[PDB]
Amino acid sequence: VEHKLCHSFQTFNTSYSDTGLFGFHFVADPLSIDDMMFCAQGEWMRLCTSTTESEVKRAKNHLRSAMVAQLDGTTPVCETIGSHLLNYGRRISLEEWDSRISAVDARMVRDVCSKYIYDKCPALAAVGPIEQLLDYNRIRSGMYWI
Amino acid sequence: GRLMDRIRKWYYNAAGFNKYGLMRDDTLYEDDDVKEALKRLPKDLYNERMFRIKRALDLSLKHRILPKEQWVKYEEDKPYLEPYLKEVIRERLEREAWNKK
Amino acid sequence: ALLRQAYSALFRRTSTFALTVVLGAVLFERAFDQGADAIFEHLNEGKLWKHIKHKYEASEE
Amino acid sequence: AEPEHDQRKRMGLKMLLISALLTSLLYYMKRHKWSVLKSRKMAYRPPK
Amino acid sequence: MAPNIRKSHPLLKMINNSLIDLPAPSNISAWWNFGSLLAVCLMTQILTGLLLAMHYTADTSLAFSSVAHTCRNVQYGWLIRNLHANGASFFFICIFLHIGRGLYYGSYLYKETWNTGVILLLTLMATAFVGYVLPWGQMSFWGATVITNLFSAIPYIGHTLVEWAWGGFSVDNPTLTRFFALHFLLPFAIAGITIIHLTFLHESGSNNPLGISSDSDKIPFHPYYSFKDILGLTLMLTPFLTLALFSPNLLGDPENFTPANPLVTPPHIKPEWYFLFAYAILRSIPNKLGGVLALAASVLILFLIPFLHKSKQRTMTFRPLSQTLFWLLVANLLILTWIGSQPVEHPFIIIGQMASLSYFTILLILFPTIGTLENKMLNY
Ligand code: HEM
Ligand code: HEM
Ligand SMILES: CC(/C=C/[C@@]1(C)[C@H](C)CCC(=O)[C@@H]1C)=C\Cc1c(O)c(Cl)c(C)c(C=O)c1O
Ligand SMILES: CC(/C=C/[C@@]1(C)[C@H](C)CCC(=O)[C@@H]1C)=C\Cc1c(O)c(Cl)c(C)c(C=O)c1O
Ligand SMILES: CCCCCCCCO[C@@H]1O[C@H](CO)[C@@H](O)[C@H](O)[C@H]1O
Repeated sequence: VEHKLCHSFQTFNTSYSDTGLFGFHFVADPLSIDDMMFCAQGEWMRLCTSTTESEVKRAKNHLRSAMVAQLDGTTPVCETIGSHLLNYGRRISLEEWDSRISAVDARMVRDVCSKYIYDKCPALAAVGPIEQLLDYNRIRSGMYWI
Repeated sequence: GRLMDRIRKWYYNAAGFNKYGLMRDDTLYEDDDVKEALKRLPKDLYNERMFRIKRALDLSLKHRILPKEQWVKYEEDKPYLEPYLKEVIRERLEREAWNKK
Repeated sequence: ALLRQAYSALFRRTSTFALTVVLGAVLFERAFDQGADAIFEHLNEGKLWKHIKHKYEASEE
Repeated sequence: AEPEHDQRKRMGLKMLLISALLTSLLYYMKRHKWSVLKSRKMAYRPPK
Repeated sequence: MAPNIRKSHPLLKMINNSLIDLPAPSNISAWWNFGSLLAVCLMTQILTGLLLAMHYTADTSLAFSSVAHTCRNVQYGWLIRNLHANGASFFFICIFLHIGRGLYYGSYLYKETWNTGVILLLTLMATAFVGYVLPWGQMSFWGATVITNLFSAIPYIGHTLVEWAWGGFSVDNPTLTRFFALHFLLPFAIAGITIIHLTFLHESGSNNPLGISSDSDKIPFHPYYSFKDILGLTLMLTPFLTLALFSPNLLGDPENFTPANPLVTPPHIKPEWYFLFAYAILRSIPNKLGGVLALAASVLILFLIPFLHKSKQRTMTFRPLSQTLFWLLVANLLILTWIGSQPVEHPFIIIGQMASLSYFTILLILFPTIGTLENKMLNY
C-alpha cells in the first residue's frame, strides 16, 4: 500500500496426495515487479527467522474463521466431506482442526517454514511485461538471510 | 558473367552471421537512420527480428552456433529493413538540402 | 553422508558458514605451511643453513 | 645480488599450490552460477 | 519511499547502481575482463606504490641506495618492489588487450568512453615513465634526458620548455624530485579519470561480440560478471606471480643496476618493453622533428579511429577481410617491438621503416578502405 507495489497478491498452500506447492502470486505494473518480489521474499524470510507470538495469535484467529467460512452452506460442507474422505482418509471435525491450530506457536512456525522454505530452490513462472524482474540466481539468493 | 554473384555469395558465407540465424539486416549497426527504420517495421517483422537476435546472443553466450541445417542461405535472406532504411535516408537528404537553401 | 551432515550443520546457516571458514583457514594454514616447507627443504637437502648449521654452531671452541 | 633468492622461491612454491587449488575452486563456482544461462532454452511462440 | 537500503542510500545506491544491479549483455566474452583487471592493477599499483614511497628518498645522492636499502633491509621490501615493478608490466599487457578488444569490436563507437580511454593510456605511460626514473639508474638517467629533450623539437618555446622540465640546465636533482612528485600524483588523476571513463560508459552500456543490441537480453552484473571477473583475476594473477616470484628480472632491462653516469650513455640503451614499439618508430624517421611527430602520432592516432569507421556493421565478427587486416596489424606491432630491441643497423633499419609505414597505412588507409569494400560485397 505504501509503495504501490501491486494490484493484488496472495499466499497459497495447494496440497496433493504425495506432494504440493507452497508459495505466492502477485500482479503488478511492469515497473514495480522488482520491489514487490523483493519485499515478498523478504516476508518469507521473516517467517523462517523472526516470527513473533503476536503475529501467530492473529494468524490463528484468521485461520479459524476461514476454517468456518469453509462450511457456509450445504454445498461447501458437502465439498469438505467429499474431499476429506477422498484425501485425509476420514472426516476431520472443526473441533479437531481447532485443537491443532491452537497447538501452533512461534517456534513451531519458524521451525516449519525453515523446513520447507530456507535455502530451497523455488519454481518461478512469470507472464507479461516481466523485464524488471530477473535472474533465477538472484531470486534464488533471496531464499536465505533475513 | 555471374562474377559479382559468385563473390557476394562467397563473402556471405565468409561473414557467417547466418550460422547464428541472423539475416544480413539483423547485423546492421544501429545508427540514427537504422533506429528510425526499425520503428517503421510492421509488428510481426519486428518481433521476428527480435527473436532472431535474442537467439543469436544466447548462442554467443554459450559459444555455439546453429546446426548446419538451420543456417540462412544466401538466396533466402530476406532484406526486411533495406527498403525502409533507404527511404529514411532519402527523407533525410531532402531536409538536409532544403535547410541550406 | 558427510555432504548432508556438513550442509545441515555448517553450510546452511550463513553464520556457521563463517565460523567454518575461519576455523578451517586456521587448520588449513598450519598444515599447508608445514607441508610446503617440508617439500621445499627436502628438495634442497644439504644446501640450506638449517643443514650446514651443525658444523660451526657450538661445535668449535 | 639478491639474498631473498631462497625465500623468494619457497614462496613461489606456496603460490603455485594455492594458485592451482584456487583457480580450480573459482572455475567451478563461475560455471555453477552461469549454468542457469548455459542450459537455458528459448522458443518463439507468436500468437496465431 | 524506498524499501531496500540498497536503492535509496545516497552512497550504497552507487555501489549498487554501478556494480551489482548494473545491466550487462549476457554474451560478453573474456575480452571484456580487462576492464576490471586494469582497475584492479590501479589499486594494487597505488598500494604497493605508497608502501615504497615510505622508504624512497628523492635525491640524486640517495635515490639508488634508498631503493637498494628498501629491498635488502625493509621487511618484504624486495617483494613489494617486485610486485610494483612487474605490476607496471601486467598493467600494460592488460591495457593493450583492453585496447585491441575495443578496436576489434568497434567499442570506439562509444566516443567519449573511448577518448577518455586514450587519455588514460597517455597518463599511464607518463606515469610508468617517471616511475622508472626514480631509482636513478643508467636507464633512469638517459631516459629522463631523452624524453624531456623531446620538447626541444618544438620551435621557440622549445629550448625553454626543457629548462623547466629539468629545473636547471641539465638533468639533475631538481628533475628527480619533481619527478617523484609527479609520479606520486598522476596515479590518482588516473583513478579519477577512470571514474569518468566508466561514467560515460554507463550512459550506453557495454558493447558485446556480435555488435547488435543486447536490450533483449541483459543480466545483473552480480553474480554473473563479478564471479567471472574474480576468476579472470586469479588467471592473470598466476603468471604475474609466477613471473615476479620465479623470474623477477625476466621482463626488465638490467642497465638500471648501474647508478646513473652523466658522462656515459650505455651502448645497449633500450626503454622498458612496453615503449619499444614507439622507440622503434622514433628511430625510423631520420630527422629530428619528423621522428618526434611520428612518435607523437604513433599513439595520438588512436583519437582518429572512431572517425575512420566505414563498415555498416559494428564489429569484425562478420568481416573476414577486416579480421585479417586486424591480425596483420597486431603482428605488425609485434615486429616493431622486436625492432626496438635491436641496434640501428641493417637489415633492421629497413625492416623498421617498413613496419612503421605499415602501421600508419593499415590504420589510416587500409581499414577504412577494406571497410567500404566489404559494404559493397554485402550489397549495401
Ligand atoms: C586506466 C585505464 C583503463 C581502465 C582501468 C579502464 C576500465 C574500463 C572498464 C572497467 C571497462 C568496463 C569493462 C570492459 O568492457 O572492459 C572499460 C570499458 C571500456 N574501455 Fe576502458 N579502461 C582503461 C583504458 C582504456 C583505454 C586505453 C581505452 C581506449 C584506447 C579504453 C576503452 C574502453 C571502451 C571503449 C570501453 C567500452 C568497452 C565495451 O565496448 O564493452 N579503456 N574500461
Ligand atoms: C599508475 C600506477 C603506477 C605505475 C604505472 C607505477 C610504475 C612505476 C615504475 C615503472 C617504477 C619503476 C619500477 C622499477 O623498475 O624499479 C615505479 C617505481 C616507484 N613508484 Fe610507481 N607506479 C605507480 C604508482 C605509484 C604510486 C602512487 C606510488 C606511491 C604512492 C609509487 C611510488 C613509486 C616509487 C617510490 C618508486 C621508486 C622505487 C622503486 O622503483 O621501487 N608508484 N613505479
Ligand atoms: C572494476 C570491476 C569490478 C571490481 C571488483 C573489485 C568488484 C567491486 C567486487 C569483486 C572483485 O574482486 C571485482 C574484481 C568491474 C568493472 C566493470 C564495469 O565497470 C562495467 Cl560498467 C562492466 C559492464 C563490466 C563487465 O564485465 C566490468 O567488469
Ligand atoms: C617511448 C618514448 C616516449 C613516449 C611518451 C613520451 C609518449 C610519446 C607520450 C606520453 C608519455 O608520457 C611517454 C613517456 C620514447 C622513446 C625512448 C624511451 O622511451 C626511453 Cl625510456 C629512452 C631511454 C630512449 C632513448 O633514446 C627513447 O628514445
Ligand atoms: C594468490 C596466491 C597467494 C599465495 C600466498 C602465499 C603466501 C606466502 O607465504 C609466505 O611464505 C614465506 C616462506 O614460506 C614466509 O616466510 C612468509 O611469512 C609467508 O607470508
